[PDB]
Amino acid sequence: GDEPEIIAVRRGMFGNRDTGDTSGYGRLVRPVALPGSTPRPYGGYFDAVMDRLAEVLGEERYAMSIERVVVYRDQLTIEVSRVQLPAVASVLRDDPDLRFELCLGVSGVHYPEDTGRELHAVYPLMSITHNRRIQLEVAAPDADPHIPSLYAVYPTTDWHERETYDFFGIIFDGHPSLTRIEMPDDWEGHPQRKDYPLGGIPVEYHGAQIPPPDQRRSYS
Amino acid sequence: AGERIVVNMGPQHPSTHGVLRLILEIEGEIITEARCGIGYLHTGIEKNLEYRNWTQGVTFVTRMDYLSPFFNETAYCLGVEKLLGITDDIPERASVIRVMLMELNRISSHLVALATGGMELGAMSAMFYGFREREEILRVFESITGLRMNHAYIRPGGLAADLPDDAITQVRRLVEILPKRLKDLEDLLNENYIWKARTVGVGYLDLTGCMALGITGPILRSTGLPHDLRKAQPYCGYENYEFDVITDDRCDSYGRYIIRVKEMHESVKIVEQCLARLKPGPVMISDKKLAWPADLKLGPDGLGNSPEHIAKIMGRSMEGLIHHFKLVTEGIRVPPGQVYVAVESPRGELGVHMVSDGGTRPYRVHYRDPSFTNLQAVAATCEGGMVADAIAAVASIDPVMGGVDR
Amino acid sequence: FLDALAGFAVTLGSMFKKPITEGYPEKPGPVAPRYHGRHQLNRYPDGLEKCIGCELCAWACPADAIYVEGADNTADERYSPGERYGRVYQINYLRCIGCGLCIEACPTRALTMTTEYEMADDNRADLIWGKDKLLAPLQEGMQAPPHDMAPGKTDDDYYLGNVTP
Amino acid sequence: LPSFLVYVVSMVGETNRAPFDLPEAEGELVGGFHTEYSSLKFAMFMLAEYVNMTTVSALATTMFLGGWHAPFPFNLIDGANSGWWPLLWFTAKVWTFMFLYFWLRATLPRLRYDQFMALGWKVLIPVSLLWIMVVAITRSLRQHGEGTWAAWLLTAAVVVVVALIWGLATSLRRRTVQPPPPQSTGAYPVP
Amino acid sequence: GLEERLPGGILLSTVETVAGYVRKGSLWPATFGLACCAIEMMSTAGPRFDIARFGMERFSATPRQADLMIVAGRVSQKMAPVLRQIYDQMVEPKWVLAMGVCASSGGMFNNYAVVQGVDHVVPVDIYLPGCPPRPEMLLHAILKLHDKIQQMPLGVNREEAIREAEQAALAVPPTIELKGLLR
Amino acid sequence: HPTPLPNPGVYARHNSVDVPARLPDGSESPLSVSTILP
Amino acid sequence: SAPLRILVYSDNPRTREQVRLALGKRIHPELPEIEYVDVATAPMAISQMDAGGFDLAILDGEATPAGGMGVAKQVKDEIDDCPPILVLTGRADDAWLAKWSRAEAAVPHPIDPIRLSDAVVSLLR
Ligand SMILES: CC(C)=CCC/C(C)=C\CC/C(C)=C/CC/C(C)=C\CC/C(C)=C/CC/C(C)=C/CC/C(C)=C/CC/C(C)=C/CC/C(C)=C/CC1=C(C)C(=O)c2ccccc2C1=O
Ligand code: SF4
Ligand code: SF4
Ligand code: SF4
Repeated sequence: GDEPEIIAVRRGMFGNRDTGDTSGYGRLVRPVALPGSTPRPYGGYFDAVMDRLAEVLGEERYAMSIERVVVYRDQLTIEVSRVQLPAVASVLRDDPDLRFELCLGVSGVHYPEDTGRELHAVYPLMSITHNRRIQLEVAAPDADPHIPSLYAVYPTTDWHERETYDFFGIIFDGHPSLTRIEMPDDWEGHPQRKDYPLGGIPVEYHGAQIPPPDQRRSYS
Repeated sequence: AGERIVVNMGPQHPSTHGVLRLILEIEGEIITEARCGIGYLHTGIEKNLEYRNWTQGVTFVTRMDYLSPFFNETAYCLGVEKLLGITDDIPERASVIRVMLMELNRISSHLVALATGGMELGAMSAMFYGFREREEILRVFESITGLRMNHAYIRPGGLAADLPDDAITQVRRLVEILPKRLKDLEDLLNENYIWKARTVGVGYLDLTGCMALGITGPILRSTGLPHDLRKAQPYCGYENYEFDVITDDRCDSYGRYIIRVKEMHESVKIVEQCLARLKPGPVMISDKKLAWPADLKLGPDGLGNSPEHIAKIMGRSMEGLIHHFKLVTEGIRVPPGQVYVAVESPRGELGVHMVSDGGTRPYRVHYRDPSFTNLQAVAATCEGGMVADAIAAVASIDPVMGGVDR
Repeated sequence: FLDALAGFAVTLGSMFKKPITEGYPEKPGPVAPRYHGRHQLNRYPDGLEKCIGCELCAWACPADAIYVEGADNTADERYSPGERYGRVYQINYLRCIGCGLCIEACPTRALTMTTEYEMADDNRADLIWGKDKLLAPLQEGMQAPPHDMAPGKTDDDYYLGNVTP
Repeated sequence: LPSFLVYVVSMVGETNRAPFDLPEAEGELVGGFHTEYSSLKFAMFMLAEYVNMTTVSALATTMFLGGWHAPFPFNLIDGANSGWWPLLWFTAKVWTFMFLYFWLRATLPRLRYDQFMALGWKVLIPVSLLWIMVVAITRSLRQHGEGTWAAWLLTAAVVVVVALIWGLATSLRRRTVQPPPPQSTGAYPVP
Repeated sequence: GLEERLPGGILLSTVETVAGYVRKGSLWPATFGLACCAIEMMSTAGPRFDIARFGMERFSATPRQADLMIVAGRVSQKMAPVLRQIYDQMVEPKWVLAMGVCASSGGMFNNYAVVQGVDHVVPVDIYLPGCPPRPEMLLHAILKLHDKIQQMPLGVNREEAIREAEQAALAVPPTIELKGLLR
Repeated sequence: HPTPLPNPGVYARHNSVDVPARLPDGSESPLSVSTILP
Repeated sequence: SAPLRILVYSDNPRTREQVRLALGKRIHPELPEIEYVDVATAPMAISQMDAGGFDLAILDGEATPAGGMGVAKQVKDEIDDCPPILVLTGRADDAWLAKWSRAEAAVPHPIDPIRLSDAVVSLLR
């Protein structure tokens, strides 16, 4: 790692997702990289949090567990390597200096262009005792969408691992019962995946109809 | 074992808000196991957001957790602004109005919670008095925004429009009357023997339970922990307001109800402070590259873009016309990145994970709605008690299912 | 000790206060001046339609509740100042969410939102309001929309507000 | 008066009316017993409820409010208690009781039926039984010329009961409890 | 019922008019509500307005006593079976008011999760725009439903009305063919 | 401790409490349906 | 043989025309002749179903005042020995509801003549 994480490659001026309306403007190639690894002097209490996490975790264990550290908009994200998630979560919750007792949930986000890391689970953690907060990010490939479930560490992640599963298919291995919570159990597909179509219908008008927004042209 | 029924509180039930499905194993009439069934109000708002621009998904987010529209809007707009790095550029008047509207909305949401809880617990007139107060609050909201619910008034970088000239007077009248009229509602419930017997000691949940389930809002603060995202992790300039975090130590339904009742008065105090600090000025960022170009004004033909703005864009300013056209059609472009922004909605920490891929549409917008997490406490606060106690416990959780399902 | 009975004193008291209900429909209550009522297509003082059919209102609609089709203002039949006018304009009020983004989108103020709200039908199609149902009534001094622009006036004059009946 | 109060509480209980309203309990059991009933079967259940309200209000009027006798402002009027006026007075008293029903419904939430049974057995029944004794002893003493003693006992008795019931309302229903112990969930630090 | 066996003379006409007057009044809504439209329905019941003036304050907790089903909010896929069950568990005559854009056509939520109008699963009698419709709009739609209920036929008149309505409906073109002035 | 147990599965044609929920592997989750139910 | 009677329900006359075009007088020469009863309103469709004598009902899930899926559920709950029901769905995601309606088959819009014919043959066979 240590390089910028490109989630999508945007080519052509004006955010055209296809050939483009005006000729000659489609040759730009701008990769869409999320913020990369932050230089070590993190801001505010992030430095203390990371130093404590690296002290509690062995240097080898820390290097194996923490895949990346990002400080964006004065918010700390820790790209935690899959598999090692339960260990670092336990350390964060239990370590007196960290004491991130309040896990606010799990959010799924799909990056279909992020090879080997399509599905990200975001764990916003807050320490009331220290009035701190951080986010963990766990990436998983579309091929093996498995993440260690934090049910033992953060029971609140229950239903969240379910919602995130229901909407993305992340399997959260070890969850007591990873059953669809929003969509019906007979439902096919995971709606919030980018490949899942919006599933709208045309809007009816006198003599015309407007297709759903996902079918019509857009610029990003 | 074979002597206990299993019943559906079901979506269609007066206390289940029409879409919540409590599945209760009752041994006689004691709840033995309490499964929670969700998704009957799933709406695809989170996915449908992805096909609309910024300043447009506002109209979507205001409709999840529809009892706290301004809170959803404020969380969304704070996320967008933080992604833009604009949070420090928002006009002071816009932030003050945001705080004022969030606190009035807190009063309104608590009023709905008290109304529906009293109705569920038989307090018939509680619903009517709570909605009588909420009617004045919604009159103010309608005058400010032109809508009674699902307002899209708070926009990325400020507000949709400035306050009408009469708005300040109406809000001052609210500050004057809300305590007196809330006195009527408190008299019906606060010290009522039946109300206390019906809620005191019911739906108990210790601080350990709140942490384990990640509960927040009045449920958590009924445990005595003064956790409030307004004091801890301040936003929208809440740090400039003198108010006390309401917290109780009963850890039960009545404690949560009292917390809401006192939060109404704290919100009244914060609104008085907002009026004191409200000063004339812009309500949208000065950066024309991001500022919402619309300038709504009233006339004999109704509400529409002000004739001065029409003159500027269609008559003299080519740059103005281009900016209006683009900011209205495609909208702003938000630099790529992730941001988790949290506010203290009436029901707890309303969090928003917002991911932008550099485009004109939100790449991903997830609401950690406090009701979704709080409903995980139904098993703790219902198992062991009677179904009558389960009703009170669920009402105390005050779940708005729009936020639950989204 | 009487505090526990305070609620009684409330209700009984209210039983002697005048009910606060608005008298709708006989005496409808006062809506906010800024309320987001039915969209309305407005005209210039001379009767020309303001809508140039730019589709910005439809563009900004989150619910795809507006359908607009522009057409040329040929000299034989002119409906709005300038080159374009919206000849087809439909609002699907079963998709409208009253957000008001459309009016904020309009560059001509051709679209406003009135305070009128009474609207409902037993038929889905009947709630797709066309241009005829949305156009503001032809006021005094106005003329039929298919007529030439005011003498010695141009589109810029209309937008600058320098036109009269 | 103690008999009147116990009877009134039992009236509201008998008619399945708020704040008892238990069998229906709309907010709890949807429709309660009359769920699965529609049309005139439900109509007849509600008719029976209202006729019971009227019957028991009229019984209260008969037993405690002097039945059809004219009230004091009209009692002095000649012929008020004779002719068809007694019908007017009886209807007025019955409708005051109906107003009490409606007022209770508007003001009070509904009890849990366990709480209602606790009210019946720990308060109503003991109070009524103590009152039955007190009244018997009082009347026996008065019949034997004891006089003052009765006037004392009665008052003392009520003075005790209103206190003892107050205890059940305030002392037995203690409003304090100890804090809970922490567990594996790593609780935060309380204020 | 025997009221549907009555001969089509003045007797049937008077039974129809009295039944319509009786049913337009006392039109108990079902205690049912999905989303913010439910909040506006409660506000309509609230003091500022008064649904009660129209004899409609008794929100029947059970569908058996309910006469009108104000959908009052968005209907998700998983909820449509429940809403249909509630509709079927009401006893005729029944009416469905699609309150709000979500209930009537899916509104802004044109996606997989929303049914795109409750008429997909239950016969809708009145569509009510708004998001949410303000309480006056709900009362307007309710009065429109009252007018519809008043003119509701019975018996042989009901059969003739059904046949005539069918004949009229078979001829109307679809909305997609009303190309008036479309280029 | 088993945070509120998974709700009974909701299927087209079946949403009663007796219906087990579907695990990702397609198997019925035992915890979804109360043990007493057949 | 007995002309198989098919009920075609749709507020849209063009959907009825397409359904009748996919299924001719005979779906196949081996099958009996087909007679079509067109119904535009749900009350008429329900009354026709109550009258009975139908071998198949094609119900448009997109019907305006009363959707085809709702009518399918109603008829399978209200008519004893009701004929097989075929539902036309306006979108792919409606499939779940099509399953809920207990319709024997579901054909998405736009109506593919061949897919509709094959489904009808399967239901009548
Ligand atoms: C046989 C014969 C004909 C004889 C001849 C004589 C003759 C004619 C008859 C004799 C007399 C008889 C028998 C007459 C018949 C009538 C009769 C017996 C009685 C019926 C009438 C009656 C009982 C009247 C009084 C009833 C009464 C007190 C009604 C008031 C009820 C109230 C207060 C209703 C308001 C409820 C309300 C606020 C409704 C909203 C419901 C909602 C919104 C549901 C959904 C929902 C909910 C539930 C939330 O709380 C919620 C909270 C937060 C977010 C979302 C939601 C949400 O989605
Ligand atoms: S109504 Fe306004 S925004 Fe819409 S096409 Fe006409 S001028 Fe353009
Ligand atoms: S109010 Fe909003 S949803 Fe309705 S037509 Fe205007 S822009 Fe579209
Ligand atoms: S129509 Fe609007 S107010 Fe009603 S449920 Fe849908 S989004 Fe909510």
